[PDB]
Amino acid sequence: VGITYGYADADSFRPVEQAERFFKEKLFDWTSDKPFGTLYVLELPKMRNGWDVQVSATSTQFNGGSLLVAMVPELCSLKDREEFQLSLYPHQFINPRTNTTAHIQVPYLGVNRHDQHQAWSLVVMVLTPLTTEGTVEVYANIAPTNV
Amino acid sequence: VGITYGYADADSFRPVEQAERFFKEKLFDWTSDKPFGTLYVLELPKMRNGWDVQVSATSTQFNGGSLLVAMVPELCSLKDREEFQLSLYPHQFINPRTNTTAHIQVPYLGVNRHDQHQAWSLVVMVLTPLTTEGTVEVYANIAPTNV
Amino acid sequence: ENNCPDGYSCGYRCRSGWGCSGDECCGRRGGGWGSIELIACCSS
Amino acid sequence: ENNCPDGYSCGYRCRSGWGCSGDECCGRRGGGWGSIELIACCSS
Amino acid sequence: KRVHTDVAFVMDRFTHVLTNRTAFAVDLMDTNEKTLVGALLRAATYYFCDLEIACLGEHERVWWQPNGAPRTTTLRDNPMVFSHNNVTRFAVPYTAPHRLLSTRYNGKLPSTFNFGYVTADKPVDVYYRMKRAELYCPRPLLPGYD
Amino acid sequence: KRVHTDVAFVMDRFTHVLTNRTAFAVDLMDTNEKTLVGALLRAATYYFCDLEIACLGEHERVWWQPNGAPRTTTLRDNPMVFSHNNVTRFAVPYTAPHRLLSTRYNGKLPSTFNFGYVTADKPVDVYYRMKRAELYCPRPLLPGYD
Amino acid sequence: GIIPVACFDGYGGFQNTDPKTADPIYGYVYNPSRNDCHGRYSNLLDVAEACPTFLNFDGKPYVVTKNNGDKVMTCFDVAFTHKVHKNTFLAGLADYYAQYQGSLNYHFMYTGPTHHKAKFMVAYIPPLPKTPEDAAHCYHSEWDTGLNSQFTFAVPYVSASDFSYTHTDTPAMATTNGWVAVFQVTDTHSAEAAVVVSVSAGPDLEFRFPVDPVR
Amino acid sequence: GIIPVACFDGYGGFQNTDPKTADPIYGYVYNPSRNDCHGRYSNLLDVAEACPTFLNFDGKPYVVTKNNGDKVMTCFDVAFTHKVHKNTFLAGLADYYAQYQGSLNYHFMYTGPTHHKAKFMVAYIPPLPKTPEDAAHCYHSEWDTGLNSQFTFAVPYVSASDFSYTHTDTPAMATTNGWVAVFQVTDTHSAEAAVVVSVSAGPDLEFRFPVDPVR
Repeated sequence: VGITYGYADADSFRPVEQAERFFKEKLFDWTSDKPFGTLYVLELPKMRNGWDVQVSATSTQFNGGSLLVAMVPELCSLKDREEFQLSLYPHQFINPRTNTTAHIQVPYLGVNRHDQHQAWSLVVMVLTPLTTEGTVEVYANIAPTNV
Repeated sequence: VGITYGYADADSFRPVEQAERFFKEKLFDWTSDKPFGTLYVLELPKMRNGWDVQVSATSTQFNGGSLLVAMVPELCSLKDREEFQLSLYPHQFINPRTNTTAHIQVPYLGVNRHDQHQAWSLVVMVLTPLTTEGTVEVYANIAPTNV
Repeated sequence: ENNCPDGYSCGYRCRSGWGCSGDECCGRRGGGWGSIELIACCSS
Repeated sequence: ENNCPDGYSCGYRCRSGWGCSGDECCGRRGGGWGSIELIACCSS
Repeated sequence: KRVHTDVAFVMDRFTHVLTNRTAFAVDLMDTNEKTLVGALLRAATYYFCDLEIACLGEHERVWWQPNGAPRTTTLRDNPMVFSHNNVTRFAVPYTAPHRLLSTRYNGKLPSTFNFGYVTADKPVDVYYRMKRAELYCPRPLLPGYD
Repeated sequence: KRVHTDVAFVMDRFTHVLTNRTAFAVDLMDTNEKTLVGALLRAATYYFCDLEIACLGEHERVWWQPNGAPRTTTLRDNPMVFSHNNVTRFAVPYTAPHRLLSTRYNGKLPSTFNFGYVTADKPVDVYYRMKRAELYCPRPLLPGYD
Repeated sequence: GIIPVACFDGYGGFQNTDPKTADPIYGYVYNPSRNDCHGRYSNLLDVAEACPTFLNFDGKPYVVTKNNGDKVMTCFDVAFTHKVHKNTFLAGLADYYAQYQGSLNYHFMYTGPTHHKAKFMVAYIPPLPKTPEDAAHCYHSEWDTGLNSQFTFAVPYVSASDFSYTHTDTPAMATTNGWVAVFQVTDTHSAEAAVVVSVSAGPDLEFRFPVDPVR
Repeated sequence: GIIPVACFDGYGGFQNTDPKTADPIYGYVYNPSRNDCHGRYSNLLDVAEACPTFLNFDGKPYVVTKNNGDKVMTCFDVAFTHKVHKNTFLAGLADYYAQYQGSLNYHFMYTGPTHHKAKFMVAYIPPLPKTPEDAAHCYHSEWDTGLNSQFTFAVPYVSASDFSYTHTDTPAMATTNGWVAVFQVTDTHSAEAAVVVSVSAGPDLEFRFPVDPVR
């Protein structure tokens, strides 16, 4: 639980940016009928800017499951066995019993210093099917930083 | 006469291990009917451990002979003329008039640092036929060290 | 003793948007490659 | 004079299992290749 | 200390990329996706290197044009290397206009992601070598064979 | 001071090991048991060296795979050396997982006791050279000829 | 005034891994800089240590608790060629290297309801009995899902040889690499849960001898 | 800007004993260590000096005392090609070397009953009479089997040339290498005994010019 800064600079954290705009959107209905690997990919944007996404879910003490929320840079496609290595990307876990809310911030990334071109894609995967003992909804809050 | 430390380290003797278990077994009846070259090979064991064997014989002042007791590492086979160079290995001589008892200690030896594989084999050769003026028996005491 | 949750260590400079006077945050490497996670400030 | 039997010389550190206070034993290079033989302690 | 997993060590190898070609772009994605160099290159989003091109085969000379130069059938006074013992090895600088090259692109890769163009007198077999290779943003890597 | 009977001096020689083979393991027990290098090696229980391989014959190039690599009919981008004047000399580093190799084994020697695998374009004559040999636990040595 | 040399036979052929450099064409190029770029990694295994990747339990990364009395949720080898590790980044990285040595870290995450607390023990069985009492004399560790729903289980390297072979063929061999297994000590199971398992390279793991598999 | 050279004719051929090294393939390998290993020998003759090996007296290493009056037990040459030395480590090591020079140490061990004490003299007869009186003017020594049943008889190098030939053909030549013989001074023989004889290289022995025997 906390705030994840993907591809962070080691020197910059030795002992600035901020979110300018805001947005909200529902992604999918988290239900037990979706097994592992139920990907939901959202390209960003839906100016040399870094993104800041706060994916949240509505879960109670009787809800169980796990979502993997990551930001893949230039996700053209995902192969059959590639999902298992998604943790290679700036990612977080949403668990109803641990944090039930994700927050990832990534810098500008590209071949050039100015972008047009979906550089980043927010990917949400259902790592484990939803378990209960009454529906769970996922809402994504996306805000550009340092435009 | 004494205790032989085969393949000893020169630095270690410049100015630890000990026997954990114990065992005894009769090997053969030392008799005059066996000429030179009557080999008796005993594989060890019959864990990264060094061995400590005390081969002894029952000889009196009227008994004469000689046994070559050695520990050949990885003795697959012994050729026809290979017996004469058996002294190239950690060995001791059993003479009824000199010591009538052998004691050899060897360290762990192998390609790897952990063993399964008969790394060491106790070989007893009748260097000279037994002479008298009433039977001689050979008993081997084997004890692993630093298991 | 350091006042950080389990698995969190100090010595990480707080990034903009945390309001920590000492500029020491309970940093934690994880979440990908090169990712650094901050959860709160560090108090000594 | 050194108190060792014939062919035995001091200057060999006693290995474990002899209980020599001076840590000097009547060593004797023999018995194979690299073999070192100890028979007793060394007294001066 | 681990040495054989260093990127600058692994990528510093001549990999066979294409066989029996006379004129070709020097797109580093021409490498086989199952070889060591190609697989570890495709496991990164971005990269940068100075290349070495080796042409093996019966050929007299090889012309190389930097990235952005116009494509023409006949090359005159362009960088030209004569073959010695039917081998032509030469180091190509990073001529792309971009700061870094990318294996993937969420737009097929545009034509600007190459190290130039190469023409040969006769068809040759080509080997690529990444000198001082730098990789960025690691991507999933999967076992090529089972 | 004795020099010509030093282990690091005697074993530092090219010994003919096998003739007219295109693909062969680099086991050091292929040496002739009567040669100087092949007989003193068998007079040791264990050893360690950085082998040098020389191939003589009409071959374009030769390959070499490190110990443990899978055996395949075709080799792509594996360590490859082209022949110069019909000679291919290349230094093979010690590759076996074990700390020391052994001439004997009380358990035939298992396949892990080799310096790799070598495949040639055409059959060649092979010579082994033990660089920085280190023998252990000397074994009986007998006159090869009377 | 001429240096006498001698062109030796054997050297001079085109080696694909030679240390020698070539002659540049445009020798006076100066690319600006790449210092302030993000995500650079100069070592492959450094990526594998900080990026745990999930396991393949019959197409899924999690393990379902069983109501029947067996006390063994999973029993998988520690071999990179095993089908369990098939999808991991380490196995993908191990396919291109002949040999390896070092330790592995296995990460376990519990994704069940917060009300249900379960206690799990992870046992390593060096090269085999499948009981906690026999695993007591072996390497083992126990973690309760009431303090941290995240457990790391370092697997020591106990292979006989100094280095092991990345490529091998052992389906369920008793001496494969140590048979990591997960035991649930609580027989009072309430309902179905899940345990996500992922593996990351240890701080001392080291691959060697890069190999191109042409199998 | 080009260094002028000249490829000489005669050099550059493949020599099987050339000092030059080759170009490594994997030049960044580092094998851990072999310092704490046992039994390493860096010199072959050092092994031969510390490891005496028995002689071949018609298939046996010992000598049977004769009741008849001859005062001679054995009379063997000091040649490595002689059938007596055939089974020794020195002869096996001498087969691969063209020349040698130095001294030999002959070890004699008495393996009879403790009650029976006998006195033996060992004589070296340089290149020949077989009597102790004639051996008095020659090199000889005497040891009694009542103090130490282990005798060392150093054989000096008295060959005409600085180095001798390891390979030769002299069955019982009067000038082979010195005709080491063993004499028993006590004619009061009691019963049958044995004398184990072995040879080890002297501290000054030195082989040279390694060769491959293809005889």
